[PDB]
Amino acid sequence: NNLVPTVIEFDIYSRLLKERIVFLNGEVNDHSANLVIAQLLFLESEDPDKDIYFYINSPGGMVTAGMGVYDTMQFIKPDVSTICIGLAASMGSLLLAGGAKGKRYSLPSSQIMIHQPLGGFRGQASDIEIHAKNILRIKDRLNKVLAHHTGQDLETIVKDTDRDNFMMADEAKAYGLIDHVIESREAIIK
Amino acid sequence: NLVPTVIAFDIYSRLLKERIVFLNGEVNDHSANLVIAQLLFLESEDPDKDIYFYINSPGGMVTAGMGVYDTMQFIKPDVSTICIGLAASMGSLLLAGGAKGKRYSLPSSQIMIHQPLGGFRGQASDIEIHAKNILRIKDRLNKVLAHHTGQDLETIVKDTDRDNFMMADEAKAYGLIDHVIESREAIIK
Amino acid sequence: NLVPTVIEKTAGERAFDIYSRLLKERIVFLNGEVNDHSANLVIAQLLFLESEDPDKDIYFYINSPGGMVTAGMGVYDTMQFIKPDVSTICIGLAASMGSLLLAGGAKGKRYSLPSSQIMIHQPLGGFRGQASDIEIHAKNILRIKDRLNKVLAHHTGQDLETIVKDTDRDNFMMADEAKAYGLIDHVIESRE
Amino acid sequence: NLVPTVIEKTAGGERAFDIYSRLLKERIVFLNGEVNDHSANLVIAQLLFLESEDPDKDIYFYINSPGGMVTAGMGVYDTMQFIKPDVSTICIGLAASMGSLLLAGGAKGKRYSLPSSQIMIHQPLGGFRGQASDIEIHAKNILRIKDRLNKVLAHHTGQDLETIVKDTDRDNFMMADEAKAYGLIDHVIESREA
Amino acid sequence: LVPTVIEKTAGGERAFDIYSRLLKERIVFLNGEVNDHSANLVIAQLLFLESEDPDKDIYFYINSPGGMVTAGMGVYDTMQFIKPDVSTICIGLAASMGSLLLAGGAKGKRYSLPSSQIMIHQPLGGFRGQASDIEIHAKNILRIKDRLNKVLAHHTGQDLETIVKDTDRDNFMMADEAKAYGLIDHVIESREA
Amino acid sequence: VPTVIEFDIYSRLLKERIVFLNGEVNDHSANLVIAQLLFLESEDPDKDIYFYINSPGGMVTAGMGVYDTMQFIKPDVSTICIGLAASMGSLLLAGGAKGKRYSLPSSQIMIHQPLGGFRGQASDIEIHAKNILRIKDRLNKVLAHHTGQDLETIVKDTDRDNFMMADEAKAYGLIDHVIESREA
Amino acid sequence: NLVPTVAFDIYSRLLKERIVFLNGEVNDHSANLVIAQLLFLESEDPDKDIYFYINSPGGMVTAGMGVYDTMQFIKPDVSTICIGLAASMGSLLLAGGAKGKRYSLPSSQIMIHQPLGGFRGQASDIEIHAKNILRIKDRLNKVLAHHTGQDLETIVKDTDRDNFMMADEAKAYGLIDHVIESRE
Amino acid sequence: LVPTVIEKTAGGERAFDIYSRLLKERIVFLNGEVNDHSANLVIAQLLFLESEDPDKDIYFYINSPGGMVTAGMGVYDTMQFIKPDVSTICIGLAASMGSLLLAGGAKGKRYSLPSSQIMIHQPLGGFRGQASDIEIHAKNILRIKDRLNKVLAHHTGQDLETIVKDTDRDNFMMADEAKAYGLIDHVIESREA
Amino acid sequence: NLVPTVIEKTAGGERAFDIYSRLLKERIVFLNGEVNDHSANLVIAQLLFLESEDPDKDIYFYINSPGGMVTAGMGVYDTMQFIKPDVSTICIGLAASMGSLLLAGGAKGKRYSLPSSQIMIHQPLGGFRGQASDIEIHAKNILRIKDRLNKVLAHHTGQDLETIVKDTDRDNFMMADEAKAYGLIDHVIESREA
Amino acid sequence: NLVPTVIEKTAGERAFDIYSRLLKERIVFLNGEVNDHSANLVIAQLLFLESEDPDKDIYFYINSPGGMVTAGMGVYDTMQFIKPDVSTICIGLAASMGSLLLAGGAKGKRYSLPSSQIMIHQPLGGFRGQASDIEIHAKNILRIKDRLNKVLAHHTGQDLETIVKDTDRDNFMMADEAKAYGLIDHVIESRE
Repeated sequence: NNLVPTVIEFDIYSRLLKERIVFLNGEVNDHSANLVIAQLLFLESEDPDKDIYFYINSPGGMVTAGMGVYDTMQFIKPDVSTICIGLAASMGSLLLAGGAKGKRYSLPSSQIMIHQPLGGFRGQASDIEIHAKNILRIKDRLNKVLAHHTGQDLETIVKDTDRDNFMMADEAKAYGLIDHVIESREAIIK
Repeated sequence: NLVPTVIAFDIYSRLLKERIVFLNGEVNDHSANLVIAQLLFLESEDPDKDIYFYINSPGGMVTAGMGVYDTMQFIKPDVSTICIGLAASMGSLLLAGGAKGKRYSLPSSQIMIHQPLGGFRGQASDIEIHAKNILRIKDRLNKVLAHHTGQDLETIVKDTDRDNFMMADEAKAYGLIDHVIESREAIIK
Repeated sequence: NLVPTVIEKTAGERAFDIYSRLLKERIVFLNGEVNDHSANLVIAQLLFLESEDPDKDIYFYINSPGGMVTAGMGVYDTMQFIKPDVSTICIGLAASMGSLLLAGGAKGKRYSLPSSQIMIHQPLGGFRGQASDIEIHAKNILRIKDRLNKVLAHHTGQDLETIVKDTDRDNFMMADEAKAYGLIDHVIESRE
Repeated sequence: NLVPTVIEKTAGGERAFDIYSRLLKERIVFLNGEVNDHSANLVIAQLLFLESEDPDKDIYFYINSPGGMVTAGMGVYDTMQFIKPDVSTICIGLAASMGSLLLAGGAKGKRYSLPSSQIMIHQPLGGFRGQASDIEIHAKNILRIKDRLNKVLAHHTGQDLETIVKDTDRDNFMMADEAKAYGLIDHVIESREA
Repeated sequence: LVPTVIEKTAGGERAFDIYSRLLKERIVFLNGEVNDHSANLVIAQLLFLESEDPDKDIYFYINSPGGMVTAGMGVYDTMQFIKPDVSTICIGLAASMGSLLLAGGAKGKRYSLPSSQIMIHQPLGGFRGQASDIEIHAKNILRIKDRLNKVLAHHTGQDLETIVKDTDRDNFMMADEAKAYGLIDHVIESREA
Repeated sequence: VPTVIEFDIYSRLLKERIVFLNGEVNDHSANLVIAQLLFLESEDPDKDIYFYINSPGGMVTAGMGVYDTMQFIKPDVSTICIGLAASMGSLLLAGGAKGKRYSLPSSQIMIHQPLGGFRGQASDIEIHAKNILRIKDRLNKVLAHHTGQDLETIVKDTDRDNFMMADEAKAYGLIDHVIESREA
Repeated sequence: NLVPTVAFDIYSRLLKERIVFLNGEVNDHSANLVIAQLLFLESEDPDKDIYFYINSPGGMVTAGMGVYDTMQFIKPDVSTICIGLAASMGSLLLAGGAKGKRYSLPSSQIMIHQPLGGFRGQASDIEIHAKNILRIKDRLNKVLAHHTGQDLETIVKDTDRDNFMMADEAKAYGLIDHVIESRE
Repeated sequence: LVPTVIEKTAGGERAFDIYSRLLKERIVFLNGEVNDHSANLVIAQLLFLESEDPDKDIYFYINSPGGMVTAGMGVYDTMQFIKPDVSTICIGLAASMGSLLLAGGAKGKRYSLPSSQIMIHQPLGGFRGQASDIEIHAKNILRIKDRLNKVLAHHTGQDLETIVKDTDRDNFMMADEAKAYGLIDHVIESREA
Repeated sequence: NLVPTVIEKTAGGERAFDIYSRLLKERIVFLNGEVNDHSANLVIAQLLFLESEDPDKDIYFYINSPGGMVTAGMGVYDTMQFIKPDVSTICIGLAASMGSLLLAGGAKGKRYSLPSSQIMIHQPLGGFRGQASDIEIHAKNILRIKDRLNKVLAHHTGQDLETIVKDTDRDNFMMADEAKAYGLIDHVIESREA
Repeated sequence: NLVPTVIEKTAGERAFDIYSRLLKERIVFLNGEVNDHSANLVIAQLLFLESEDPDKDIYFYINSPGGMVTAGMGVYDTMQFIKPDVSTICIGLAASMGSLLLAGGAKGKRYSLPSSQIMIHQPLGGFRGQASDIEIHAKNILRIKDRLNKVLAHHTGQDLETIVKDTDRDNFMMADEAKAYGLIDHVIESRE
């Protein structure tokens, strides 16, 4: 049943954080993004050379909040290895893709989905225009980010994200969003 | 709630016999279409007599309203317009769009002009499509007001960037109307 | 209970509701809130009655708390524009735009029944947005405020400043007090 | 193409001749339910209509009302005093607050109640929220109204003012005989034949 | 939707709603709740019928759970006031004020169809506020209760004591029971009996 | 939740390598199971983990994360159904350690095809249909692998809701054993 | 997903290393909490820098100006770091950090605009409130000009409508002093 | 979530919420609306601090739009009652009852930071019921209005007449203006000035 | 593992020591806001607790309340009279209805108000809907309560009964000095030092 | 305001809320509505206090309008089942199931404070469905009605018929009246 259980001398998430495991789970918003960031900054101050394991199951959500996690992943000293444990959709896929070169995983049955930004505004034509312009920049920037981490040319990322584009894990490996798909801990690496 | 009855006509139908049509309240598909139909009827009854289109509207839907504007231009009759309260947004465009020399207001009317309002949510590609579209609509509304007012296009853009309220006398000075009328007996005309 | 009907025998039959029937006697009512619908329906009756007879008085019975200033000011202007004198008669309340309409009736022909309540006030408004737009709408309502005070000054004979002072807060008046102020001409208790 | 008869109009504009229209021919007018701007204005229109039809024939104003808006109701009271015809009032269920005012406002000696009616008098009710300045403005105003309505009831009942004040401080329910004794009505009536 | 019937007034021709057509035979319905709207409509019909002819019987068909006491007592008092005898007929339910109206019809002319439900009870009310005002309203509802019991006693022929006891809680009666009790005079099953 | 300060009841039972999925499968309930499994792994990578299930299913992606973690980690994850295992709940029960998929006698087990829903342009409708069909295919294939049954059988047998009692779920290969008492 | 322990909760641990977050809306609650933290850090050591991490779409001006003032009042330099969004009062607080110590991550969105407000009532009172918000609009513009080095008339022009800047644009404009891609 | 701070009571060790930690330095906050909950919490802190030491200054930080007059007047009266001087500091907004609280701090020890908004007004209220009861409540709010004006006059040094005029409608002041008016004694920008 | 200090507990069971807990050490108890079963029972528990800690030391019961449920509140009143310790009462904002009853219920000579407090007395409020029988039952009951609360206020204020009845018929607001003159409190107090 | 805490100094520190602290003095409260949650929590305290000491009295303070009869009757039975005497003390209201609980305290050890209100009544219920099921639930509540009347008869000493007559409608009693009826044993005003 549903609440965080506890351990001897800590909730479970606190116990796993001790092994440098961080979870993004569910929607990306100011609350969820800030918490991952507090956690990355904290692990970095505990040991700036040890790898961090960022486990992702998210449908995405707010771009400004998520791009904070993304930026923080790149900025801090440790490598941030990503692993998709369910869904990595939208901002969630971007964060997966954004993990350290060579160190992005997915479990076999996970789902990866990539798309263009959703937004929305209501008001004067002048302000609508302001807001549309801005979303078009962010669209370009996020495609540039995916082109960098994937290996794809920009125009390929653009065409492939015009609509929701869903991928299985192997397809996600093949496309460059992740590096390995892993199935058993004892198995050999690839 | 209750429209008075006269002779067997409802009061609006009886005034329609004197070629008077009202826009009252919001512009929407219902209220626009009722004006359009009355205008087509009045033309049908006599394509040469003037039609008197009394406006008291805060505006509303642009597509609905431009149908009325076009219908006023399309029909043979001259459509005199008369502000009896408020002519804002699509309201002021319809008022300004009446026949050369035959756009009136009563003294106490408020007239307000502005740029279009809109709203879209979805993908960035579609936001771009809708934004381009409302910008075209903004520019054309502006040209429509420059035409009827005799103001420069830059001047209209600038004076519609934010809500711009005018009293009757100011709306005349600006070219939105031709005359402020206080009394039926008094001149000119 | 809803408005009844009168049958008129013709050369068959004709039906009118009571208000339609009174309109034939040149009686027009404003009852309840002033909005686009109510104001416009008064305006139509007024234009109708002018068309039927440009020279005979109209009797415009008022029981209203006021409402929307632009709608009300159409009625006020229509009242001055048309040829007939519009005599005004307060039959319960005339507050806010209701008291402006009462006051704008024809000279000498502004009436209240004895127990009516008459109230005058400055306008009410509301806007939310950018400080730029707030300023625009604040300027506007202040210009409206001034115009309505000028209307009342004109019909009452009071100095504009007196109007300003006396409408700064709600100012309730009895009929005799409204007469003394110049908001109406006569308090009437009985038809003879 | 004669006008259809119905028991009751669904809408004000309906081109049909209803029971109320039928009885308005007999100079009968109803106030039924709450006094509000709608109900009060309908009474007024019908009273002015009846007066135009015949200024020297009685009008029968049948009242079943819990009261409501004092300004709306005082337009009815006023109109009843202003028109030439006598306005007889009859309570047929409830005459409370502005309802009882209207009933006691009838023509001298022509104020009636059916035997089982409830008549209640009281002081006015109001409500205001805002600044203290404005609260004082509204309180002063309701006090003048209270006093004016008390003077009206004193006038028509023959009670002196200080009795009306005392007896309206709280809701005061009266049976028909009591209302007659108090001077709110003139006659309690049980059948047409007596 | 209410059906229409067209009659040749000669004239030539007038439409009636089905209800106005039946009004021509001096039939009047109370159907549903007693409230200011329903009560007044009935009282208007009664006054109208009396103006049409003050001596002919009126047939007042009742199917009502009751409702407001002041509204319904207007109806009761108008029944007694007008010249015509008001026959009452229960055609489904006559409960609370409904049953008071049924029982107040003209002596010897109170009917029910055989399957109707007649129920009598004490009044319901309620009030909130100061203790002083609670008292005023309580005293008033006790006066109402007593007057209604006295009316039922008068029309049933029961003692006031018996009415009081039998109305303390909801008391449901079949038509034949109501007749025995004095709330109606006949149960009728068929027009030609 | 019964409560000593310095364990709750679940914490104590976690100390016996007992984990629960109780109620709907969603991002919250799936993730907490994943966290517990990974913790249990770090504490002893050979001792069995007892995964009690009582669930109508829920979000596929969340649950298929739990499925995958169950396969990935060292120790055997034994599954025990303790009331209901429907939809994603039966998938998780059927995914337990071979030889170690259990049910109490009275449980209900249900398998079906995936539910979803979508609103939008035809193009997007097509995209989403195309994807749920792949997911359908993939879950049938998982059921097929874990029960021994032919893909074909699974496809016919999950077309509409298929309810099984414990004995039927064993016979079908969604569980390995029905257990009634401790002493067996 | 709730706040992990490390005994502290993770924010409290970061507070001990002189790190403060404003995350989400500025209102009385969130602003006061920042004020309390700043006062506490100053008390602990009045000479050490404080690191104020911001991700906010702004909110209540008066609550926000309390934070601004406190940042200027206390002895420590308050370095500001935008870590997702800094809009309206957000950008004001970012821009109000210590000279030379205002940062953003590379992908942050920074947005400046005039104040939002509103009022309903008597004309006299609409006027009072309108004049009030015009003072607040002028004060904020003066504050932005002071910290950015722009002329007041430039600030006024550029905040008439929402003005979204990328982190490099924000730096050239003077709302921050550095964009930091990496180090610690 | 409220951050925690751990201090070595020696002891050995106790956790404080950030607010209880600042309470150790005799700092107390009113943040948001004045209501029974917020007022009472403040009054508890004040009484607590006075028990800890009756001579040391207390630092009462205010960021409030006001709210209930009875609740806030408890706070005011407790400020004046207790032995310690209650320094007041405006840290965003002090409106309505907020500004009364700010102005009632110890003489010479009322502060604002430079960007705060101080607003003074007359009381708000409302009531519905009988005319008699409307009168009672009106008289009572006029007494309240007068007493609050007299308090502001006392602490500002303004005439009662001036207070009355300047509170008739919302009156917004910048910090430096409030100081000039007598509602605070100093505007402070920096700790070391 | 010492107990954390907070300003205020988020929940009843929170293992933290708050400002109210701190002051309860000093024998201070608050009634803040509405009198209901929750708030009244908390006062009672704290009074019984304080009495168990020391039956011969004063308790300081600080009151800011608009009143509320009379039965809940009369349990507080009773408990205050039943326990051995003197219960001093202090008004710190509002003492209205059951709130003023509790304040005037304090120990002889130990009833206080801060200077700006509002004290209001009135008659009880109730409400019932149902059969006339049951309405009469509830009305009779509220009348007995009205009379009992009037006798309590007579006792503690020294006013005779007929004065309490007269002065509570409608809401009666009193400033602190007035409440002291009326005998609802003993002392108005402006600062600790006087 | 929420329940405060007491710190107990140990050999470090321990925290109790006030109710936990009073439970140590064998005081249990029923406050507000009787439902599954409230009744059960009383039952647990009662079983707890028996386990701590099977021989020392418990003090069960009652301020309740009643509520759910099945939940309440668990508390009543638990009261009789356990070894300790459960003394009952009415501290505001004891109505309906609240008055049953008060009345079921141990012989001689049923108390009210002087201003308490005690009310007794027949049960309330409600069902909608088929006439068959209506009948089943009507039979049931009548059997419940009878059982509760028998409980009150037993603890009061009144004849069952008197209980029946006196609960047919709500019957409000003052403390002295409740004592005279046998619903409690003593009205207490002061501890000595």
